[PDB]
Amino acid sequence: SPLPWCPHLVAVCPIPAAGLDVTQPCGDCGTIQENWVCLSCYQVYCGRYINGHMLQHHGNSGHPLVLSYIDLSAWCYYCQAYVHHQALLDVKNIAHQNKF
Ligand SMILES: Cn1c(=O)c(CCC(=O)O)nc2ccccc21
Ligand SMILES: [Zn+2]
Ligand SMILES: [Zn+2]
Ligand SMILES: [Zn+2]
Repeated sequence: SPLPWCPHLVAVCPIPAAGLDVTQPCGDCGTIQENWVCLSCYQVYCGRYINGHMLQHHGNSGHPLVLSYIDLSAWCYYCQAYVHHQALLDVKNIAHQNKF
């Protein structure tokens, strides 16, 4: 199971009214693969197995929690774990509707 809570959920920000585009490419390298969206600032960057731009974004912003456009899991870089909570249901659901 993911963690049912983490102390960084307070940094999850409201979903843009434009919604989410789960096919949006990495904002740095343009890859279509393994992208995540930041749940603070809603920038999209690639995963560790591509070019690691979301990890870079975490390092230079401190933003904690990111949502996968592959499986709609949410990862906290500080807690080094997946997290699921009601504060994440709306954003997951918007991504699920856009994806599927
Ligand atoms: C298991 N795991 C993850 O799922 C993620 C997702 C986010 C990313 O790819 O940037 N990052 C990790 C970063 C270090 C260690 C483990 C990690
Ligand atoms: Zn990238
Ligand atoms: Zn961010
Ligand atoms: Zn956390």
